Amino acid sequence: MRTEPRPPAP
Amino acid sequence: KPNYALKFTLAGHTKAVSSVKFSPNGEWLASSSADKLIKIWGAYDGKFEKTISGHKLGISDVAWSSDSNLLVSASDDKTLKIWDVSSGKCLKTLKGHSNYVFCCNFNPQSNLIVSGSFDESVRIWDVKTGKCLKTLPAHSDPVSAVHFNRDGSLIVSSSYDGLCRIWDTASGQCLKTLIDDDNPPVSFVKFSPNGKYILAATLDNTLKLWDYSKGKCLKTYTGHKNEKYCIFANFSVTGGKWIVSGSEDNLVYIWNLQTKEIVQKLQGHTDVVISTACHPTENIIASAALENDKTIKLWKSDC
Repeated sequence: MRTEPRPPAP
Repeated sequence: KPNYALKFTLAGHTKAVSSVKFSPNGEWLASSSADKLIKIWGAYDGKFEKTISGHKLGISDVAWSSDSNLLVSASDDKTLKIWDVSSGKCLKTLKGHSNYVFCCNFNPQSNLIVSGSFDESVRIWDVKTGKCLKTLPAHSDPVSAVHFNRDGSLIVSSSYDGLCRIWDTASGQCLKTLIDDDNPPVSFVKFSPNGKYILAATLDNTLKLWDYSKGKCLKTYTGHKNEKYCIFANFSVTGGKWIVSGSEDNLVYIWNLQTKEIVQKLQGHTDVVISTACHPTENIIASAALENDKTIKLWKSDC
């Protein structure tokens, strides 16, 4: 879902 | 500078809203949501019109046909659905993607639909038959956005792989790959109204306007927050020429396209503003927010 976040790269 | 002010707050999606879009005839706003539903609202009065249901999982995007009669929706159930808005009927279910369908759009003639998916492909569909006409090996990571140019001869796609690509609609050939230093994930892309430029969002809090043919960045827009979500962006053209975007600090941002200065920030959503849309003939903006808010807002300016 677009409504769920993409964990930013560490 | 514009003076957008809040006019209506539209409530009743039960989960995060994913995408809002105005009908080309200016009469309606369509919204899609993680609640698996599409809702239709009056574009000028915010009045709830109807709910359209059928997807089995949440919906990440929705788009109108050019005659304002049909919608297409992109769902985590791995399909797209074509809808007759006035009857609510599902005319076709587009099957073929192997993972979430994330983004969609009709071409201007509205005989084609383009979709992008977490399966890393872009697909071109025949509206009338529902058949997939082409599968493009577009990207090496999820496809975040797909959009046709003004005459439908080109498609632009964006991806977490850091690339924006331009495709020939007729042949399926990749005509351009746009590269920017460090290849930050691209979260959104769309042609400018004249089809000469593309506006691209990257997950480094940046929006850029590119002359894709020459591979030259003409403008850069910053000040907002965008590091985790695929937030829509827009060209506002009914009044002054602005760039409009949502933001992860719960605000709607508006920039002067040429100067790149922020000319307005719209406040009062309580979660990330995932989607913004600009009315085709009036100075109206729609915005939508995520789970902790779930409302859509309509704002109006005199210029």
